[PDB]
Amino acid sequence: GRYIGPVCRLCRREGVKLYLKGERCYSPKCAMERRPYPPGQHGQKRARRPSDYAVRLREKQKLRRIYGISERQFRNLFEEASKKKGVTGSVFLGLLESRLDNVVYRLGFAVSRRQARQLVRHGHITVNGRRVDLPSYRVRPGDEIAVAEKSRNLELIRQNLEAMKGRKVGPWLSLDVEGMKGKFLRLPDREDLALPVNEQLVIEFYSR
Amino acid sequence: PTINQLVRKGREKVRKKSKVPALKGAPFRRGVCTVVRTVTPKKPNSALRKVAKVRLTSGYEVTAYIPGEGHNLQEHSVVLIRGGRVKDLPGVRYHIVRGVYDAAGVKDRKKSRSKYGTKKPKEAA
Amino acid sequence: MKLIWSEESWDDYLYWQETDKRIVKKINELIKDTRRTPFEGKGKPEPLKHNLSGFWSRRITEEHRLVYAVTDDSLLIAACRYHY
Amino acid sequence: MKLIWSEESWDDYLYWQETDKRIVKKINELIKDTRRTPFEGKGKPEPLKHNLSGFWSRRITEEHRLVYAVTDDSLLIAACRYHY
Amino acid sequence: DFEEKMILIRRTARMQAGGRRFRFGALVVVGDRQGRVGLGFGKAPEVPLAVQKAGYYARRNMVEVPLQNGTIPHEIEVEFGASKIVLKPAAPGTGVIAGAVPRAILELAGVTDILTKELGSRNPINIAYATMEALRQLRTKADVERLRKGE
RNA sequence: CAAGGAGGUAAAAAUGAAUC
RNA sequence: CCGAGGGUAGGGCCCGUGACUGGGGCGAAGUCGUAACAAGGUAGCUGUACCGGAAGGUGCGGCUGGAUCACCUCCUU
RNA sequence: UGAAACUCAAAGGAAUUGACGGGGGCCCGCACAAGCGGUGGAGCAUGUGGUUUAAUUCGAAGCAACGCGAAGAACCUUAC
RNA sequence: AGCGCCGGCCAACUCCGUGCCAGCAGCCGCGGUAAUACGGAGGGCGCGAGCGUUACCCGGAUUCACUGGGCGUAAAGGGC
Ligand code: SF4
Ligand SMILES: [Mg+2]
Ligand SMILES: [Mg+2]
Ligand SMILES: [Mg+2]
Ligand SMILES: [Mg+2]
Ligand SMILES: [Mg+2]
Ligand SMILES: [Mg+2]
Ligand SMILES: [Mg+2]
Ligand SMILES: [Mg+2]
Ligand SMILES: [Mg+2]
Ligand SMILES: [Mg+2]
Ligand SMILES: [Mg+2]
Ligand SMILES: [Mg+2]
Ligand SMILES: [Mg+2]
Ligand SMILES: [Mg+2]
Ligand SMILES: [Mg+2]
Ligand SMILES: [Mg+2]
Ligand SMILES: [Mg+2]
Ligand SMILES: [Mg+2]
Ligand SMILES: [Mg+2]
Ligand SMILES: [Mg+2]
Ligand SMILES: [Mg+2]
Ligand SMILES: [Mg+2]
Ligand SMILES: [Mg+2]
Ligand SMILES: [Mg+2]
Ligand SMILES: [Mg+2]
Ligand SMILES: [Mg+2]
Ligand SMILES: [Mg+2]
Ligand SMILES: [Mg+2]
Ligand SMILES: [Mg+2]
Ligand SMILES: [Mg+2]
Ligand SMILES: [Mg+2]
Repeated sequence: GRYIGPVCRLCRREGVKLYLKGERCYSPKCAMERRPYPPGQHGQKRARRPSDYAVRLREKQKLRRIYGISERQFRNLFEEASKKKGVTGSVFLGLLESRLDNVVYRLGFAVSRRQARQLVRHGHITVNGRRVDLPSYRVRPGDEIAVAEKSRNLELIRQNLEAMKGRKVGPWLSLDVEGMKGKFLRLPDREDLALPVNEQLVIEFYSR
Repeated sequence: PTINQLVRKGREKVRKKSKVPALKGAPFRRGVCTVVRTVTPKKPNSALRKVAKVRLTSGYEVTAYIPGEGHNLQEHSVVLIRGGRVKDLPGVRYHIVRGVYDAAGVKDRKKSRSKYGTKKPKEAA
Repeated sequence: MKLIWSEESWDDYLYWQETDKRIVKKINELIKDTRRTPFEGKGKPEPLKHNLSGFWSRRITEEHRLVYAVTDDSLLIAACRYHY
Repeated sequence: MKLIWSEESWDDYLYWQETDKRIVKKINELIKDTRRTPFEGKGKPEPLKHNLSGFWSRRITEEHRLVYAVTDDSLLIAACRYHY
Repeated sequence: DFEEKMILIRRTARMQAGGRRFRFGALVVVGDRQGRVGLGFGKAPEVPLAVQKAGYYARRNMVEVPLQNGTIPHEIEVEFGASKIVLKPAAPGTGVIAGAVPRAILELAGVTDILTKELGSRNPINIAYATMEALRQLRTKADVERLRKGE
């Protein structure tokens, strides 16, 4: 399946923290506030100037490791975004943000995308009345993302909704903390999200 | 050239030539060894490269290379001709894949064992 | 096949035994391969010309050359030390 | 003169070389003595008879024998290891 | 203020009685990603001396880049000796599709998206000079109508 | 004052050593 | 009558194979000589012809992909 | 008219810096020539190659190694 | 949870073994004592229910040039 293992090593190889754990990332033990140098035995060595292919590869791997996805689905979403009307970068970022586990993470039902993927896969997420245990469901505008009725109590989810109570959600989303539901208003614009990735390097990387 | 020249004579295609005739359009060919020995390499190199003349199912009798460290190949061993040439060996344009009918894999190898056909060792884990 | 050791060749080899063992290991293998295939094999053998005409040179090290000659029954070792 | 080693004799010289260091040094002491004086020297020079006539023996140890034949231009070492 | 990027660092040679005598060459491109780019080629017996002299020459020889929101206005084909480069405008959102030298040149000039191709000889010095001459020959609708007005 | 248009030229002295 | 095929004789094209034989290529340096590259020690190359262990030599003609860079002979101070 | 098998990892064009010429022009150095005194011949000293020898410890190898490391080997030195 | 790679193209580096051997290899090429290029280890990179290899087709190849090449000396003006 997806990448299972050391995560701070991925956060450390890219040299930019990208929030893959949640509470640990906001904590002072973020592993980059202690050791902000790439992994391996040769991490503290001389920084050799990377080539043009290295920059685009690091860039692509950073964006792919942000959402925790495999190269199969990532390139498939890129191929669907390139052969579609509009700017190929913003539609790629919008198709990536329309993934169900990503919107569940944005709504605050989980503190991490892997946690949100586990919550979707376990049927704790309900989309428009019926539950959806697919972490790759492309959420369309107007869908009501909620929590199932058997999964209402859940000691974990109550602390997550209580911690999300106060934080505002993005402009393309709505949130009813007391109602345990949310709505996908529209597709996120390029200015709405401020990911630490230059999408142009990603598009010119795949165009071999 | 002029257009009338192009209408009269046209353009010739490229009609490329296969470098692996013995395979006869097959990815692999079974073959029986007949001579197994060691040969000396070409111009800027010295070694003892282990080759084997193979009489294979297409009626052809061609040399092949034996990669890895050591082998169990004799005058009547049935092997499989992979293809691909060895630069420093003349007349050797083929390879013998290991882990096959009688070409056992290389023992004790642990890094690149998909090549050379070595099973996964289990230090019981 | 009968190994013929010259006055100089025997001394050169003798000096290495009390000096460097690896060189001996290399010469022994070259001699082992030479009796099997006198003109092709290890040390990239090539026929020598006008100064040592009728002789063959097998590299021990990038500077040490094992100079030898072949007969139907014997192998004469001219030298195993220095450059020819 | 020169050194001539038989295929069995060379294997015995090498077998000792990879097995016992004391023996090879002793072997070298004998051969050197031969060259200066072939019928004189260490090893109790004693000649063989009947079918081994023309071959002289010296004893490296109580068991092993260095059998040799001397010529004006060469020395012929037959063995330097008494096979069981 | 000006981004200085090196692309070609080569080692030449000069024969003299005794052996080879080296001298280094450096090809750098300077830009600001706002429509101003320069190219330089320096020769010095040491690498940083070569890059410093090349950057000093690159700041001297510059040219305007009439960008049109994300790219060049029209297409152009410029042959510099045996090297030929073809520039083409692209829609917003494709990326810099170029080789080693043109991506480094048009990237510092401010081009977001472009469609190029290296033809003929692929010498990085001549491809660079061809790219600079091709960017120099770029004209906009205001310029073309300024030449075709009559006065 | 300068040079062109033309014209007859050494020899008997050969080879290269094997870490590209 | 035609007719599948069978048989007889004579051809045409292609493939494998053959004592022996001709050159080609590889095996970093076997023998013989010095042809070409510096006027390469007789400028070189070439078509042809003859000859010679061999590169090649010579005859006839041709070419610049060579030579007027100094005395000393034919015509000018 | 006009291929193929096989083989090679290149074959090439122009131009640059060098090196070389039994190419040229200009010009130096006991380089030649002019003129002395020598070595190679003899005896001996010293060093080296070779061979001998238990060991003859090692290095230096055209010019630019060879009375050179020794501006000082009877045992010391000294490494055989 | 497995597979390929970690000289350059090509993202990814140290130690030990080895010593023009054993071996790598698509090209340039690496190995005749410290081998980031062989074998192993640690570590890293790329993918992941797969990862590599082989064969074939297209691409790169504007090296059959309609788009889109050339013929003084590089292959190429036919002797007229
Ligand atoms: S704590 Fe979060 S941000 Fe920090 S290294 Fe780990 S995953 Fe990255
Ligand atoms: Mg669900
Ligand atoms: Mg080699
Ligand atoms: Mg042109
Ligand atoms: Mg002569
Ligand atoms: Mg000769
Ligand atoms: Mg009939
Ligand atoms: Mg000549
Ligand atoms: Mg000549
Ligand atoms: Mg003549
Ligand atoms: Mg003629
Ligand atoms: Mg004649
Ligand atoms: Mg003539
Ligand atoms: Mg003519
Ligand atoms: Mg004089
Ligand atoms: Mg005298
Ligand atoms: Mg010494
Ligand atoms: Mg790979
Ligand atoms: Mg790299
Ligand atoms: Mg490998
Ligand atoms: Mg070692
Ligand atoms: Mg090592
Ligand atoms: Mg490799
Ligand atoms: Mg390795
Ligand atoms: Mg799958
Ligand atoms: Mg094409
Ligand atoms: Mg055309
Ligand atoms: Mg062409
Ligand atoms: Mg020509
Ligand atoms: Mg031509
Ligand atoms: Mg004509
Ligand atoms: Mg004609």
